[PDB]
Amino acid sequence: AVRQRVIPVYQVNNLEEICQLIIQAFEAGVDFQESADSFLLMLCLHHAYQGDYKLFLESGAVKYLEGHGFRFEVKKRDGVKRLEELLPGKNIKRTLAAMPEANAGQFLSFASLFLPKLVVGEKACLEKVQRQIQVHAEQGLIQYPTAWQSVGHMMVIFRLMRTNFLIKFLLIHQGMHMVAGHDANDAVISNSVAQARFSGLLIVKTVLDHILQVRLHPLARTAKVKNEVNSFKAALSSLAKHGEYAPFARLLNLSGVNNLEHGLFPQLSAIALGVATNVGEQYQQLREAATEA
Repeated sequence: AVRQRVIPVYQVNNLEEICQLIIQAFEAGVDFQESADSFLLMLCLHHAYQGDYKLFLESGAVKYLEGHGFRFEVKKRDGVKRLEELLPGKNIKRTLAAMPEANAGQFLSFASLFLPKLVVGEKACLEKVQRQIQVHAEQGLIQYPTAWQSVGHMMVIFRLMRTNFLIKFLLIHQGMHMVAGHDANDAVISNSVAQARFSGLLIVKTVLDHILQVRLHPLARTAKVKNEVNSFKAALSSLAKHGEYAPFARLLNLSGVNNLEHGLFPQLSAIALGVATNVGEQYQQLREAATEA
């Protein structure tokens, strides 16, 4: 973890125009490889920071990433009219060269719809997106282009979200840190991020909600389940290190999250099921209940 992930930050006077090209390319499923991060960042820069590079670079998003394995490199690029001109191989330039209804905010809010069920699989995730689109449409909150509501387009964005850390991180951060009087796209993003809390971490949510009482639920005090309580406590201690991102650890593939796999805790899960029918703070609460047992 000594070596950093380096992300070029392309500074253009063209940003809205370049974002339209970026959106067009992602829709066509262009495989940007190592450059995808840089182009997704530019969308976030335009939408969340009103194109203000200085404020983006001193933002809490960037401060966190710089402290956790990333380095950002500003490259000033005057006179760019085509994405090809920002590419730092062979076939991507051809694809972009062949390039002949929305905006960056819309692209990002649509992408955020994939967060709540991303880790559950394509079928479940796409069904969730379709239902959410109809909810937002009925509340009059947002409407997406005709082209984006095909199963085919959703499969493209699903794969983009599944594989790209930075866009998930920036959406999640945005969802927790909006500027006053936020717009419809930000409302959708913040809603998506709220829905995504503890996605892929069912055992954490349910243990903290149903087994925590503070003491452990009486069924979680037996010596038979003591191995599971100890294992959970250790795993939760490590999760708490991720601070406000802990509920999203499975979404963001953060360290130590494999230790919280559901299957690793059958006895606690069974207890939680019987009952039902920040993270740093709750770890301290769990520490307290455990010690008492």
